[PDB]
Amino acid sequence: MDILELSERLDLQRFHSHTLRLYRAVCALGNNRVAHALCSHVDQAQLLHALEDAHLPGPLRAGYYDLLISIHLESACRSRRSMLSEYIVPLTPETRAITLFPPARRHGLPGVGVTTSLRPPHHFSPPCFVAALPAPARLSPAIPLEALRDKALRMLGEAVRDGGQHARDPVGGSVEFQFVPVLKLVSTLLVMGIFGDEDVKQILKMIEPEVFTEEGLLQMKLPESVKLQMCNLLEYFCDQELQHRVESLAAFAERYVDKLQANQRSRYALLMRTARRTREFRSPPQEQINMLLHFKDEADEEDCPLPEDIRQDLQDFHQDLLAHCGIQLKPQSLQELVSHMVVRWAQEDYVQSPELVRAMFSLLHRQYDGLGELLRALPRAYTISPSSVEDTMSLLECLGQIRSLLIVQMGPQEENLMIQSIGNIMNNKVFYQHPNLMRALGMHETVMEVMVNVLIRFPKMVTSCCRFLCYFCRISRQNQRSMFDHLSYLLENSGIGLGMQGSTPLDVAAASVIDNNELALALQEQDLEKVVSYLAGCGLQSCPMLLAKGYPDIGWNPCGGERYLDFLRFAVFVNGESVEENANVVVRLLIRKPECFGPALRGEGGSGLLAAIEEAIRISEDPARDGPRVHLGHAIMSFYAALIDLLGRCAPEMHLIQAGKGEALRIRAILRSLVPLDDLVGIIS
Amino acid sequence: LVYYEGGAVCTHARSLWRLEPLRISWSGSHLRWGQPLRIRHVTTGRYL
Amino acid sequence: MTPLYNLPTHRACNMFLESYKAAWILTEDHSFEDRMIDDLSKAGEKKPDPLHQLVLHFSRTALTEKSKLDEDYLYMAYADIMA
Amino acid sequence: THLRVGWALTEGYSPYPGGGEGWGGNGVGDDLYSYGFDGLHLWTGHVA
Amino acid sequence: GVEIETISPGDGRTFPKKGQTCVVHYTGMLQNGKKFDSSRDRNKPFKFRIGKQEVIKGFEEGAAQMSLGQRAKLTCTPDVAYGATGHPGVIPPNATLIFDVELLNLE
Amino acid sequence: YGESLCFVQHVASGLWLTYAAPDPKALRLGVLKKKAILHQEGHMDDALFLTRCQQEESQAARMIHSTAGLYNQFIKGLDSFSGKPRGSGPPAGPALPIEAVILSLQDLIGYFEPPSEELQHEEKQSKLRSLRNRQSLFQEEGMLSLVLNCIDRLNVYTTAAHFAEYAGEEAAESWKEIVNLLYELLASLIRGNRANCALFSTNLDWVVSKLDRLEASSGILEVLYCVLIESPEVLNIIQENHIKSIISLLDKHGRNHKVLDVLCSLCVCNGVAVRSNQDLITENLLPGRE
Amino acid sequence: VLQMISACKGETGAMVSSTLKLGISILNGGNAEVQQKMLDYLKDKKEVGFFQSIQALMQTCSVLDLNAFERQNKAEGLKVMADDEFTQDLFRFLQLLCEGHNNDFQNYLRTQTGNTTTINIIICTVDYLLRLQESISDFYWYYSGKDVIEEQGKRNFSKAMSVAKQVFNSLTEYIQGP
Ligand SMILES: [Ca+2]
Repeated sequence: MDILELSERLDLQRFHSHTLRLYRAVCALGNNRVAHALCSHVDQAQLLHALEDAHLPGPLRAGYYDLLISIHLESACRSRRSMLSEYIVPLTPETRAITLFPPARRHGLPGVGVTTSLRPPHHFSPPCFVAALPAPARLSPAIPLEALRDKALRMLGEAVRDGGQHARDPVGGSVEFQFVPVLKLVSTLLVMGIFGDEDVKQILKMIEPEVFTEEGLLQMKLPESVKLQMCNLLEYFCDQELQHRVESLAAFAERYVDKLQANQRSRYALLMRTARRTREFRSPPQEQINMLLHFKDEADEEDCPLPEDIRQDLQDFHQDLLAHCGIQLKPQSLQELVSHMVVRWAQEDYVQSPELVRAMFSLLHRQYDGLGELLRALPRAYTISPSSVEDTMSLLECLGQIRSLLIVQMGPQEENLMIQSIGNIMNNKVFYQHPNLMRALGMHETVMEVMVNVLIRFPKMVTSCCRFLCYFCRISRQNQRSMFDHLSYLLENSGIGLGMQGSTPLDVAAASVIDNNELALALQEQDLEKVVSYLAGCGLQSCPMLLAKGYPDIGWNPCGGERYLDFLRFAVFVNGESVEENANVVVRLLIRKPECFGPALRGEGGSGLLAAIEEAIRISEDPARDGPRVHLGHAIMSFYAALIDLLGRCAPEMHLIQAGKGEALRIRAILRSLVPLDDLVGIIS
Repeated sequence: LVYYEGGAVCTHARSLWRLEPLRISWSGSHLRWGQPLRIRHVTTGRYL
Repeated sequence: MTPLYNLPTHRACNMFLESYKAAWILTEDHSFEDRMIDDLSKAGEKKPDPLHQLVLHFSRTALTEKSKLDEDYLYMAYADIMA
Repeated sequence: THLRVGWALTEGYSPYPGGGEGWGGNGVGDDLYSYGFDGLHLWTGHVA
Repeated sequence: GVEIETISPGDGRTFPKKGQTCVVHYTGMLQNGKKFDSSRDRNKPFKFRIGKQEVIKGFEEGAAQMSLGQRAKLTCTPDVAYGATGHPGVIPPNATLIFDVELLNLE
Repeated sequence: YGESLCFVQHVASGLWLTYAAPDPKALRLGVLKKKAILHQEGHMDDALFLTRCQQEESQAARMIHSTAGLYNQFIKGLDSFSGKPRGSGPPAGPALPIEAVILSLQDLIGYFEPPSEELQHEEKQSKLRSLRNRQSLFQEEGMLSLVLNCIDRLNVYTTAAHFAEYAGEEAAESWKEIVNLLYELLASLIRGNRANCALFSTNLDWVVSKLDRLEASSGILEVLYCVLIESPEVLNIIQENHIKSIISLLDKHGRNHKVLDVLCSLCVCNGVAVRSNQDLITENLLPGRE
Repeated sequence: VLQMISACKGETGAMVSSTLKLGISILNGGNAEVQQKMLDYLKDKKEVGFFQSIQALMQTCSVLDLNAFERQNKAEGLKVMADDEFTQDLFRFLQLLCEGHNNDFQNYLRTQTGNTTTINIIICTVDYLLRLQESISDFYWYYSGKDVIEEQGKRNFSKAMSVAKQVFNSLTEYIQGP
């Protein structure tokens, strides 16, 4: 029967709408294989026909628009949006041509003009159900885009033009059903960067013809949903203006640095033909540039070696930048229009949708405060030589791919993809040449988020992540501090489940504090007692994993003990020297819990170390007492060795003993009382 | 049996009790030191 | 200790951006809070006016039953403005 | 494209524009009242 | 093991040769008349090359016996198209496929 | 309240209430519970504080007591004639408390219903807090287990006549009504509570195996929908046979959009997708086209 | 403001800090209408979250620590009271409620009648004062032997004394009227 008969058969209409919902659900969040499969059930012709049709019921109209978006555009839009908050500006001839204003002057149109920030392209593949079957990931199904954008523009223009007729039969049965779907489609197309200068000019013209020229939408009566869509549209142009500001600033920075370097060269050459004037050239470059910019006020214009023209140039640029942000020093700009529209909407009626309220007030706050947004965005800006564009783009692809897997339950394919992507990243030279850039993208935070989400059930994922994090720490001290920040979070996890075969979170925790006096001193004491508490358990109960494998049961698990002791050793001893504060704290905590020392040192009924190690050696002979890849005698002998090494490292230096410090003497006396000398001599022999 | 416990059990129904003075009339009178009375468990209806 | 005129251009540009932000941007003063509250407190043409609606929205978010209070920057910014 | 020729009965042969048997677009030989031919098949009762 | 039936005549003199690419418009459906694929919906002809294993065997053997401009129907057994696995979500296991192939141009 | 320290003494013996000394074996085992006893001297830390309790908790405790007693009686009555066909004579056991059970279930169902979607926001937030508290209180005392046992015992009969063959025709007219009320009450207890829903992650078969019963099909479907839409833990336990059983429901019971909603709930929960469920649904539902 | 403080559930952060700042700003000068409105709202709702959160926040406040100071000195050779302004804001907010000899709020801060439970804020204030006093005594004991003082000791002394001066003013405000 004709599908248009569903306007009078309500049960079938409801069932079909829910069927469309199920279709839209089984392909959600980047499941491209199912998206490819669905193309055999709803082909291009059906979708385009449904888009054009005017007699279709509202629910089915909305369902088909959403189905098209979900099948063909969702993944690309998400990927593009994830990278829209960063600005990597390459230094190229077209970059040098960007200016705040066209030849303080009149504002330009938002969204038009050239941009140079890096953004990776989109990838699509054509559907086909006769190709031979053969594990590379699948791309989204393809669909012509220029025709689609032309169709969307035509439909929106028709809707706006016919809105003035106040007819009694709107498409879909209401204004909301007529307007919301096309606005969603146009917003999705716009964010992806499919439109050109002429298309964006047309859109701006049909939003408000009076302001953007060299009856609109805002002047009509609309329900809440259309207003929410308009807010979503305006956010895009606000973001474009911010990006333009950042790019102009970078171009000016390059042009200024050139002249500054030339002038410093000339001045240094002259100087060779008071001695205080020579301090500039024997200081780090950051201090030099800091002092070269200290002339904002005439009172601070004494120590600047500069001339007047350069200062005038910088002052002119600063004044222009302030003018662009709306700071004074029939609306005719985006800011005034947005402010007036938001206030008028607010005072026309009492709005009920909380989402609309949040959107309006966020927009208003962005408009009133101009350069606060610039200040908050500058940290995520960077400049790059043109020779590194290819490597940067390749790195961005992998980073985005990793980011995408933050919203899906882990599976073998995801594990393989992450392993491959990390391997690819670690082989790029940019990962070494620009550590600050990597730290600005927050890759480590993403990696730890993924690691915790699966925290075993995935032993190869944790090993790779831990290795990557350790390598990241080893690059520089700033990375070391960055990872040190999350030390407490890292310690909470992996407290019973070792997954001992491969690197764990404790390993990266240890690597975050190696050979750094400042970080070691800054170490909190709450991280010390928790680790000791973890250790205390290892001295009481055997590992369930070994029991599952049939190993004989004893009342402790040496493996975890040696792991935690290794961490403590790395914490206490740095570059051939012992830090006394942590030594005292850890020895005090240990003595507070005598059970941590192991059965030999338990005291009451506890045999000496020599007897314990002899017993372990004898155990090593019997297969029955050593096993049903791991052996018990070696584990026991390693645990005791690690404990003794830790205690030895905890001892104080001899120069302190000469001063007769009470604490040092108490510590030495305690340690001496703990282990007899003859026991050590017997062990060595 | 009876125990001392802490944690979530402080908000659960298995840690509540009712006071039943021996006299019936004016059983709602203010409690006073040395008064004899019974103790009851609400959920199980057993007496200490 | 190398001279500033020997570094690669991009590193110098990054340092310049850092210094310019530190010294010239945040030192600027701009007062708008009074004007922003005065504008929001008016009405046209009783239903609440825009400032009342904003306060009511924040109260609604506060009253919702949840285990933890999520941090959102919009509330902090508007609280700072009102203060 | 669709094209067929044949005979049909006065009663029963009443094709209505739009939907019907199987997927619509019914012509000559899609029911037990007409008998058609199209160069390769003989159509009757909606079977080729 | 493929059945071929003619619908329209072709030139009868030009046939596919090694190292050429075939451009065709095709429509696919199951043995029960349930359509599952059609290149005409996308309004884009499909191109494939012989000998490089780009399509199922049934399609290649069916196309190899067709002349330029000829329209014919092809039938493929389950063992020659997808076997007992099929295409998840499109073709069920052990399915017989029927195709309506027309050869447009050779190059 | 909260200020007057007090000591507890037994009048007949004069012994004071105190706590026994800790047991090292129990302490090593993690047994925090300290047994309490009466001692002649005790210690100096035996004072106790008195804290007030609200009316709602006391009312809930009394309801728990009464309902537990009644349902235990009902379960024992049912077990009375487990395998004793009555033949042509009277049925076994004393009579069942049918009317009391029906009235109690009706009262409890109305005691758990959710707040109207037309209340002001803040009063509704107050309504949702109290309901969650009461659900947790009832759950902690083992009412879910009691209703599950009741359903299990009643579920062993296939129809009303099969039940009357044992319990007599006099009480077989309430069988379907009681079953429906029990399912409705279970749904009311589970709805909207993450902790209660998480319990079903170990016995999901217990729910799926009943979907094909002709009586109370809608109630079982409602229970399944309530469980699925709340607990991410269950979503990671589903298997192909469960999916096929649900898809069995649409080819057996007709075209109902509730089943489609349930299937939609199996794919994404709290903005996280499960690839396995999507793949299984796509493989088992679409390709046939019937 | 009251609802946000109740919602924070005694967790330090930027939200509670900004809320306290807004409360201080709107309550300056002992505005009587604001005090009346807050008291009426609190008595009407009969909710116990407000004072529980305040008690937790007070218990989370920090004091001087010698170990951190020594560690910092050691590190510089190659913080302490980092949240003083938050403590000052909290106690200033508590003071501004009773300013102007408001007997109703002075009594309410000691006992809440309609509420299921009660919390006494004077005891919490004196407890914090005792902790601060002990920290200052330890600092002086450390510094007694030597004669001179460097910049860091003077700065720490000044800020601890400022916090003490705020707490004393709050205690005075709790009493007068009397
Ligand atoms: Ca005063």
